[PDB]
Amino acid sequence: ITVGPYLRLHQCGLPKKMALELFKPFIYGKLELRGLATTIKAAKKMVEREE
Amino acid sequence: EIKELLKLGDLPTSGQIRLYDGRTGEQFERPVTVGYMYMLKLNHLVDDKM
Amino acid sequence: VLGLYYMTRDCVNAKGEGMVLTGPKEAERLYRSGLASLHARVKVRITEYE
Amino acid sequence: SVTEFLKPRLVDIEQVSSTHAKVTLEPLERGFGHTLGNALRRILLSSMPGCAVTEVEIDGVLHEYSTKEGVQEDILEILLNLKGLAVRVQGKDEVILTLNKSGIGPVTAADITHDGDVEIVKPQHVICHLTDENASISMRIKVQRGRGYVPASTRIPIGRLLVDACYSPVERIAYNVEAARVEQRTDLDKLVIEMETNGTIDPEEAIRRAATILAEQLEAFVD
Amino acid sequence: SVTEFLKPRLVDIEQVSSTHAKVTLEPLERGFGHTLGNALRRILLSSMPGCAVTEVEIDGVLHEYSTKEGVQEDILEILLNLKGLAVRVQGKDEVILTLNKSGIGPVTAADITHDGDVEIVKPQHVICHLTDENASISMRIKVQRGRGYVPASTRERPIGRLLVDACYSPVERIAYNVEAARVEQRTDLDKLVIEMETNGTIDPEEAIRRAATILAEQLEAFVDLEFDPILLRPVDDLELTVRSANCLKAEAIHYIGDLVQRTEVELLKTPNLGKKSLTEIKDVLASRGLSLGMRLENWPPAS
Amino acid sequence: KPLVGTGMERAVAVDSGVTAVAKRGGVVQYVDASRIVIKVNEDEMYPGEAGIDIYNLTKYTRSNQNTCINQMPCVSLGEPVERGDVLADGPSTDLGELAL
Repeated sequence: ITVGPYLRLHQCGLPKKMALELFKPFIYGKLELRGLATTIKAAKKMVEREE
Repeated sequence: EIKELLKLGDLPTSGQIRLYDGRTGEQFERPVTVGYMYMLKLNHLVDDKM
Repeated sequence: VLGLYYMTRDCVNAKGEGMVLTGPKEAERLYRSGLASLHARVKVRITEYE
Repeated sequence: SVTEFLKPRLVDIEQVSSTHAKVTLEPLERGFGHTLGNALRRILLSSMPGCAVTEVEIDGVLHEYSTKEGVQEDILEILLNLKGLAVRVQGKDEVILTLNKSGIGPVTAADITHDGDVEIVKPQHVICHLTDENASISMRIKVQRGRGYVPASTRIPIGRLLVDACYSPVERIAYNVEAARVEQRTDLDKLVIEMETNGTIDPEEAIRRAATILAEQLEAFVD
Repeated sequence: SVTEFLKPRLVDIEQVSSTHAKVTLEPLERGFGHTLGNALRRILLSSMPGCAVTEVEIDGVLHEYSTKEGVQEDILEILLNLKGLAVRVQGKDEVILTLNKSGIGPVTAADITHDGDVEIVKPQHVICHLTDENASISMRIKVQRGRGYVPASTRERPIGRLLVDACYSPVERIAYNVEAARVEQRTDLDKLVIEMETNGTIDPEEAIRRAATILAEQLEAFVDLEFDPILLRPVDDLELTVRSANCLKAEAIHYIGDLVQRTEVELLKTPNLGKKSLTEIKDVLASRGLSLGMRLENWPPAS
Repeated sequence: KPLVGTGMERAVAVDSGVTAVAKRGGVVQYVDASRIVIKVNEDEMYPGEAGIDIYNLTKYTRSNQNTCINQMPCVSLGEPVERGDVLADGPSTDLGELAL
């Protein structure tokens, strides 16, 4: 943990490489929802490549 | 001895100089202590913790 | 705490002591332009709500 | 591709009032937010042309710390009320006005002797209060033209009471720098400016005039 | 007069040495000394263009973690030495210099193969040492123009080509001072003195002009104020039979997405559509990697 | 090197075994970024012996903590060295002084 002096009282700073790993199934669902990946394997590959 | 050595090198004896702000160019209101300290880098890298 | 303690203090015969101001905004305008010190003792018109 | 820098695209203006505005610019090259903001703030605080009240003279009062009967307030309160008067002058660079009013109630700015060349932007600005029925106030007001702020303690007859001169029409300017990103480049700056004037000129005009003043100082160097 | 600002001019230039200079701006109305000086200092420190070494290739080496026979410096130290070479490229935005040396002695910048456009301002810059009589070194050095600081990692290559971090800014440090200007009959004018220390590859006057141009250029805005292709193929692309196609066109389903979004229970209750036709439709969909019962937002795609 | 030290740097550096110290005095016959060859003085030579010392430096080897161990020469060509002098700097060392 480091210090962010600019944040507001209800905010925290998260690295995005952690957020990609934590929120992965939500990302799968959102990718499938808008048609970017018709199947689960396509979304998994797209997330793996980090497009 | 430290004060004598500071006098030899033509530096203020109190050990505090006047610094300026890098963003606005305005002098800080009080003298600030500046010097040289020996820093190390410990073997706790954030590449391993994350 | 250190900053709020430093800004809210008074000094005897500072720069700009004894002048009258029309509100906090004129106080900030004077301080930023260097015409008055942060510890000067002035008389300010203040509006408070109860 | 070496002498091209990013320039703002989203210039957003929010008017909280008729004389209070907030302007947002993004994106900017790293570190240019502080440069532009500090330059504009220094220009708008220290050097801006304007017209303001300089000295006063009241017949009944000889020294500043006198006491005028029939007036609810005191002399220094009258001086504070006068210092906030906002007047536009178009003809000359030195004018004299007179206020003569008798009765009971608030003596305001609308009672000043009307002069066509000059203009008062707030006739409802209170000057003083009259309590006694047989109370009359008579005074003369001197207005000059200048730049920035000039305290009355720098310039030290009889009854010529000095008033702090605030020529610059800016009441308060502040700025802030936040983080902004394009798709790939993410360490960019966003500039936020919040300013209030006295009603003589709108904030947008103040920013434009400050930018013009700063840019006219670089003519001998720009290629 | 009341609204008439005296405009500064570049008055004097002093050249203390090859890497140290002073510039004088005069006159300056009150409050403009610091206002110009700090902006100029920030711009000069941050955004001055220059030329830097970005790639190296030595004949015998394969990586920077090795040593060459007859050379007293590790390849990493040679790269660290080359990182600080002060060059001046005149015409192009890129150049490749060649260095060849043999015999016992220091290898310095004066041994780089001569070229027309490229100018070396520090011929004494030591690159390495040779401590053996029959020892030689030959290298290709890539120089290019840029600004700022671009590390090697941020930006396949053959084995044996070594990358180097690029520091393009020629300015080492800037200071400034404000003094009293002795104009004819005034005492409220200032004089600005800017002290500049560089690496020798940029002229002070062009640095000042470039900084002022950048500032005035930035100061203008203030004076101014996707679906997957398979889903888009027409439904007739599928090799549906006649009855199934007639049933689908009786339901106004013309694209693959509309058919995809239909659930199986909905199509079961479709009139004139027997279960055999539904199974055939599921077969032709599953052949291509689709299924009945998907869900898409923002459909149709307005086409 | 530390600009402010206590004088115990040299003892820790030499008595650690990370720096190549000359076994006998002489003159540096051949110095290279990977080896040093010393021509020993006549009086310290044993009979029936070509008097030379060969010091092979270790270059970019792995430590128990997956760090780097790398020695660098700190002597010039054809200069005197006496018995006990330091020829190479190990990890965290500057001219025989401990430097962390």
